[PDB]
Amino acid sequence: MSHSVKIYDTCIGCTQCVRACPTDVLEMIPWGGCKAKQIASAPRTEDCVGCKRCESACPTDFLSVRVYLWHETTRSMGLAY
Amino acid sequence: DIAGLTPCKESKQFAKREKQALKKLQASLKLYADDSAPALAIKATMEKTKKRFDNYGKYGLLCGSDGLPHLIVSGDQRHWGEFITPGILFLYIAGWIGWVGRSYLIAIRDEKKPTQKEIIIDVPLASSLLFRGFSWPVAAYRELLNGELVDNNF
Amino acid sequence: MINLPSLFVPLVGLLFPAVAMASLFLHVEK
Amino acid sequence: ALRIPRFSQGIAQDPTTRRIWFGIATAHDFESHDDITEGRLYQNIFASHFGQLAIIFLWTSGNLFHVAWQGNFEAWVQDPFHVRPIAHAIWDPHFGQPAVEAFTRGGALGPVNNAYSGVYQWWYTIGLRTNEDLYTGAIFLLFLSFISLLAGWLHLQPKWKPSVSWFKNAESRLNHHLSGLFGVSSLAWAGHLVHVAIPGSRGEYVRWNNFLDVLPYPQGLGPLLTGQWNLYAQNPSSSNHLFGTTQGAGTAILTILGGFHPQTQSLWLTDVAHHHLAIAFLFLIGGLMYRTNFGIGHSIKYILEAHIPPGGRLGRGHKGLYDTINNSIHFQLGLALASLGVITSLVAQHMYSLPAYAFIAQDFTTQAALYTHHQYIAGFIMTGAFAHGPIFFIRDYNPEQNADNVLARMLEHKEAIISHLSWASLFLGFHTLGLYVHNDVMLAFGTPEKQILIEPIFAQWIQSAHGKTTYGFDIPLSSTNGPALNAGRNIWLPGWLNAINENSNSLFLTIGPGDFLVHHAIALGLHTTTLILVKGALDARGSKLMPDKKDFGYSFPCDGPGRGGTCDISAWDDFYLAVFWMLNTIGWVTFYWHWKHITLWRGNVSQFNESSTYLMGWLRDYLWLNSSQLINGITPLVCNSLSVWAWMFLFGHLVWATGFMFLISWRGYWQELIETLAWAHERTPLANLIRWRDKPVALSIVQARLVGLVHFSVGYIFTYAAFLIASTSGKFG
Amino acid sequence: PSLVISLSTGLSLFLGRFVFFNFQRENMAKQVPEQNGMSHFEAGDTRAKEYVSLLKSNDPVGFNIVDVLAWGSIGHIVAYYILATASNGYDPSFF
Amino acid sequence: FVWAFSLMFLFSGRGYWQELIESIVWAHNKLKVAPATQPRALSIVQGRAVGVTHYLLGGIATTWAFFLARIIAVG
Amino acid sequence: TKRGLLLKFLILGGGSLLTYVSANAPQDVLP
Ligand code: CLA
Ligand code: CLA
Ligand code: CLA
Ligand code: CLA
Ligand SMILES: CC(=CC=C/C(C)=C/C=C/C=C(C)/C=C/C=C(C)/C=C/C1=C(C)CCCC1(C)C)/C=C/C1=C(C)CCCC1(C)C
Ligand SMILES: CC(=CC=C/C(C)=C/C=C/C=C(C)\C=C\C=C(C)\C=C\C1=C(C)CCCC1(C)C)/C=C/C1=C(C)CCCC1(C)C
Ligand SMILES: CC1=C(C/C=C(\C)CCC[C@H](C)CCC[C@@H](C)CCCC(C)C)C(=O)c2ccccc2C1=O
Ligand SMILES: CC1=C(C/C=C(\C)CCC[C@H](C)CCC[C@@H](C)CCCC(C)C)C(=O)c2ccccc2C1=O
Ligand SMILES: OC[C@H]1O[C@](CO)(O[C@H]2O[C@H](CO)[C@@H](O)[C@H](O)[C@H]2O)[C@@H](O)[C@@H]1O
Ligand code: SF4
Ligand code: SF4
Repeated sequence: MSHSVKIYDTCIGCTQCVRACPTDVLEMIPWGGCKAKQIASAPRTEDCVGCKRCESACPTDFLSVRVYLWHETTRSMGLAY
Repeated sequence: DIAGLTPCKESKQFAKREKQALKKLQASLKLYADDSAPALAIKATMEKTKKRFDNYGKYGLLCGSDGLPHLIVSGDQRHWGEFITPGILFLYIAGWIGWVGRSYLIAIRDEKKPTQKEIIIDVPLASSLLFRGFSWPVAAYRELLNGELVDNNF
Repeated sequence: MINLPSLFVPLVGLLFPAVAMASLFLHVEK
Repeated sequence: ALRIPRFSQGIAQDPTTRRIWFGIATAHDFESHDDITEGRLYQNIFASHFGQLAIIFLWTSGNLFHVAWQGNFEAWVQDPFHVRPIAHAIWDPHFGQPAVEAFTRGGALGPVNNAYSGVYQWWYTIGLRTNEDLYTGAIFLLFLSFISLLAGWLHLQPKWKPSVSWFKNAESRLNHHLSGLFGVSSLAWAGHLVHVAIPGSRGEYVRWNNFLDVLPYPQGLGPLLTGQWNLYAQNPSSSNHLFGTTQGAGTAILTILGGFHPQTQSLWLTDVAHHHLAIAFLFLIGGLMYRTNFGIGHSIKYILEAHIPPGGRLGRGHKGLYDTINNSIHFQLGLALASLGVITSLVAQHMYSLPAYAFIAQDFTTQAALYTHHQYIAGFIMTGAFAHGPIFFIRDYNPEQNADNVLARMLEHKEAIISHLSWASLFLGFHTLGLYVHNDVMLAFGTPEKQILIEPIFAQWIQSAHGKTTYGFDIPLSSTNGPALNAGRNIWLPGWLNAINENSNSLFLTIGPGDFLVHHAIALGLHTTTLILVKGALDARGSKLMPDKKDFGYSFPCDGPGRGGTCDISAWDDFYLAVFWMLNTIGWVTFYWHWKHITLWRGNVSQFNESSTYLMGWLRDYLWLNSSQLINGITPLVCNSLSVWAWMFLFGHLVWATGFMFLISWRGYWQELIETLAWAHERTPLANLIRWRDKPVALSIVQARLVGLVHFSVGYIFTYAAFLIASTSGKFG
Repeated sequence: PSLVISLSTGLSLFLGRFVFFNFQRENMAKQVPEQNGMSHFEAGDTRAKEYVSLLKSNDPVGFNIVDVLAWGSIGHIVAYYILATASNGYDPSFF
Repeated sequence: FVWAFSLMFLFSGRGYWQELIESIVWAHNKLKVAPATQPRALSIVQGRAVGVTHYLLGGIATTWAFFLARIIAVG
Repeated sequence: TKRGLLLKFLILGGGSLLTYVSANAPQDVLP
């Protein structure tokens, strides 16, 4: 919000867990203690489109994201062209 | 007796139905079976819907206009077992479908890995928990509401 | 003159539309 | 890449076309979109629907204005024999010379289309008559419907307050309304029918001049204030009447006496007025029930609070239901919707068997395209009712502020609620459907007997304890006498509520096994319709698959694939999904009346009898019988009687069908070939440089669930529209 | 048959229970408390209610019924008139 | 009829009949009668599989009937 | 080619005379 879908979980470990999703998610930002110690929910999200490939894999244990962003550029949908 | 008319003992409209309609059945002056041994309108199909004469049994059975028979079942004058007689029957049969539903089920979730024993079937129909149903005298009508499925488990 | 009351279907069902399909192309721009 | 749409902002600089559509459908969503404050909002719905009342009088004006110079009236008030009234003059340059053929209808000159709205039997039925005497309508209503806008502005202008907090009282208002409004709104009507109208009905005229000189009697309001009322009701009307011209008139307003007549059915002259009067105490007695400063009456909490009937010692709270129905504005607009919804049909199911108009049923058309625009709507409401009470739960609502509290618990103990609802349907499902195939496997098979067919006992029952003095029958204490009433008799139930069987217009039609099904299949509708609305609502909040389904609740249609696979699981898309059964009940029900009526007019009734107890037949004779008239109306042999209708009726079948795209298409496939189809232009001469200002895209992933719908619907609702008319008009009936 | 004036007798039984307090203490409306202008804020909202104030004339102006309702109803309303009748007046017993 | 049952398979969401399938699954557990073999709604595209296939075996035999009934008997 | 503020002029004018007389007529030759 403008890209606000929560995939968070609690492990935020990313080995045999989740990577998939065009650019958007440059994480591994180890918070001072959470097991395989890499955490949060995103990096700078003003770049790419609206997947839920975002979970599909590696837990969000609650929801999982999808489209919810509304304010929606174009670069933010393939088609501005 | 009630809203429609009276039973079979008299029902004019009903009579006319017997008669034209079926019997036209007839309708085929011949159509060849002078002695021949197949084409069976001839014998019954009529006579099995037909020898069903001024008798069908006698059943009361109310019969409105056009004299197709209507079902009251309010437990009176004659009509009681057009719902209850075949009603408790529907109850008793089901419930001994699912008394055993809640049975070749509550017999598994235990021992060692019990995770789909059910896509095959352990005792077919249950053939063990089987009669538990006719072997319901009273049964769930007490032991459902007291103990086992007990409010606890509620 | 005789028999002539036909203007309140184009000024409406025709010309009023012209206005707004033009005009309201204010949604695009003004 | 500029900036535009003046309220939203995310929408405002979106380079595609969404820019547009989504503009024209966020407009009315005040609560939370850029421009808003709880002060703004309220008022921004207040001088909105002052923009209401306003548009309702430019409707009504013109209703009374395509009528006064053409569109027979100094006709149809000479005697209204069932031949083709008039709305307005149809004028399309596309018309052939068969302008001359009916379409062009008798009395008037150029072609026209006749009142199927009632108006024509109530601008008449409260007197209002003479064609020199008549040509007001707009003139007033409009010298009204402009004032309707004036407050709009006046009360929009800051200064002479538009009022902000003052919008959450109640007590004061509704302590005001259900007196000030309704009560006196009645009364004042009671006023009018009686001084100017009842005289205009049985008796004679009222001349625009005198209003003092006219006096229903010789010696005035006589006693009246003299508690002596009674001797209104003696020789009031008669029956050897000749409606509108006295002679067997008599003149003593009020009654409950006399009743039906082959010359007009319709509620008696008076009764619709002592009533209008009579209720007008109760609401005035009701109004004055709550505070409003002086210091009597009531505070609208403290009689909820710990009021509670079965609460008390059953551990189940009642906290500020007031500051949540009040702080909600959606709870508001959906206790509003329903009541209206439940009563929109009570209106429109009572408006038959008790129509209150001078020639209506015994018209039998206007009477059948008027029960339904009040059945459509009404169904159409209900949904919206159920749909703003699944928005309360998301935008408003407040778990910490409502809890142990009986609006909660309703949430909390919810899984059951949909189940003991769904258990109704599934039962009401296959059990109606055994009875109706069985009833159709048995015919076809040769055996009309064997047919399963239950009398509708508890139905007719209600009525042999009324007036359905059908072919005798005691009933233990009743018999058809010994005890009758004893405590009641020659007062009250006189000739009225005594229509009996009356094969013509008896009020109650004499019910059998045909009606013990539709009547269980209107019951499988509002049940199924509502397991989905109840459900739709009972968690716009969230659930297992989508737990945290919120901050936006309503229309977030779609979600990512995975989890189980997730879809139309916004409380909107269940509303979306709901509206199909509100369009399937509100069809079984309407469908039913008519077949019935149809047959119960220019002919039989045995017809619906043994031929509605099954299914095929519902399609064959009705559906297939009774369309006849219309379709061979474009006929290879020139445009005959109706043409508007049948072309509508196929316009009906297209708008419908063309729903489906929207509905089996799903933005993905559309957008992508528009990706190839917007490589054209760019790559083709005599169509280059030429820039769009909105980027070619395919419809939003909620939008098209709507549009297929808002499409499925007109088609559908524009098909029965033209179906019934196009066949209740011909007839035969 | 009907006591018609059985009950209009009856209803302004009660709204004279109305003729009340325009008279007796202080001003109108226990003076506009809260009406225009708008409550504290209040706010949930809000007050007041009081199971404890259904007295004050329970006893006194429960007579008000029998007023008009006696001698001024079935017994020919004020026979004791005269007080300027000539552009007309009377008035005259419909009873 | 079968055709006019397809639309329900064709026209609808999916975590819907889930959201529903649980209310069900709930009432199920109270009597102790459900969980084993995690009951689940239709596999997004299965759902489309049970559109289509029905929409056809509906919308088709409709005429297979419509036909044999207007060549048998006059014609 | 004096286009310096116009078009509103040619859309009352031109289009009140492709429709004023264009619909009216002195003796039908009807629909
Ligand atoms: C969505 C649609 C909508 C539409 C388009 C219509 C259209 C219609 N309805 Mg209707 N209706 C609707 C929703 C709608 N209704 C709903 C939701 C309800 C349930 C509440 C009804 C209940 C209803 C009834 C009961 C009837 C109609 C009737 C009608 C028809 C009469 C024309 C008319 O309404 O003029 C409307 C007229 C006005 C708006 C002006 C009159 C209003 C009066 C009461 C104002 C009083 C204010 C007064 C000045 C205060 C005086 C104070 C002082 C002088 C003392 C028309 C076909 C009538 C009919 O049967 O036709 C055959 C009638 O039967 N409707
Ligand atoms: C009687 C009144 C009532 C009132 C006062 C409101 C008020 C409101 N509704 Mg609402 N609603 C109602 C009845 C009402 N509703 C009913 C009966 C239903 C269904 C039965 C709905 C279903 C509904 C939905 C889904 C939503 C609202 C929303 C809203 C809010 C924004 C309005 C909006 O989005 O319009 C803007 C719409 C337009 C400017 C026009 C586009 C509308 C399309 C669909 C046209 C509809 C069919 C049309 C007549 C066919 C074309 C005509 C044809 C002849 C060419 C506003 C609070 C929105 C909301 O805020 O909820 C969170 C939204 O979600 N309503
Ligand atoms: C004519 C239609 C078709 C049928 C048969 C159904 C049936 C049903 N819909 Mg449905 N629906 C349809 C079209 C249909 N829908 C369409 C077009 C839409 C909108 C696009 C919807 C939108 C909708 C919603 C929102 C809901 C339903 C629900 C339901 C169920 C409600 C419970 C009930 O009515 O009794 C049960 C069912 C019947 C009477 C139908 C017959 C089912 C049995 C008898 C099958 C026959 C067995 C047969 C002998 C074996 C053949 C199978 C094979 C071995 C050959 C029911 C299964 C609701 C629900 O889920 O209820 C819990 C609710 O979710 N529908
Ligand atoms: C009755 C139908 C409705 C209509 C009109 C269409 C039309 C179309 N579909 Mg389609 N479709 C529908 C229902 C409909 N569909 C449904 C129900 C489904 C699935 C359930 C689909 C699944 C589908 C698919 C997969 C595809 C299409 C495609 C198409 C396009 C094919 C090219 C074409 O000939 O279009 C133009 C011609 C028409 C739409 C018919 C003529 C319309 C008439 C009434 C003339 C009106 C014009 C006139 C100027 C009106 C202006 C007057 C003013 C008052 C507005 C076309 C837009 C395809 C496509 O885009 O390929 C090109 C694509 O393959 N459809
Ligand atoms: C009075 C009555 C009734 C009824 C019934 C009823 C009384 C009904 C009701 C109904 C209602 C409804 C049906 C409503 C609904 C709605 C809802 C349920 C809502 C919901 C919601 C949601 C969704 C959430 C939140 C919000 C809201 C709340 C909105 C009756 C009476 C009678 C009778 C008949 C018999 C005889 C006698 C008499 C007396 C004559
Ligand atoms: C209700 C029902 C049924 C219905 C049904 C219906 C209502 C319908 C159905 C249908 C089916 C179908 C339909 C199938 C099939 C088929 C076929 C065989 C086909 C063929 C073909 C081909 C070859 C191809 C195409 C064309 C055609 C189609 C011809 C039933 C119910 C029930 C009950 C009560 C309970 C128990 C069970 C039962 C007994 C079951
Ligand atoms: C055809 C189609 C499209 C393509 C989008 C199209 C075809 C838009 C084409 C524009 C039409 C031709 C406009 C004609 C409408 C007029 C009535 C004018 C509208 C006026 C408004 C302001 C009301 C989708 O994007 C889509 C998305 C999701 C599910 C289904 C579908 C779908 O079926
Ligand atoms: C109605 C509907 C459902 C609900 C449909 C369901 C749950 C159908 C599956 C029901 C099964 C087939 C019943 C099976 C139970 C019996 C086989 C068990 C008893 C064995 C026999 C002896 C009876 C979806 O899951 C769905 C998914 C995606 C898009 C659209 C839809 C959709 O429209
Ligand atoms: O009413 C339509 C009728 O009028 C027209 C329109 O041009 O023109 C008439 O006006 C001229 C002017 O002198 C007359 O001489 C003659 O009536 C027509 O030219 C004519 O087309 C239409 O027939
Ligand atoms: S839950 Fe997803 S991405 Fe989140 S922390 Fe784990 S894998 Fe990282
Ligand atoms: S889930 Fe969202 S953020 Fe993640 S990759 Fe997909 S689009 Fe990008």
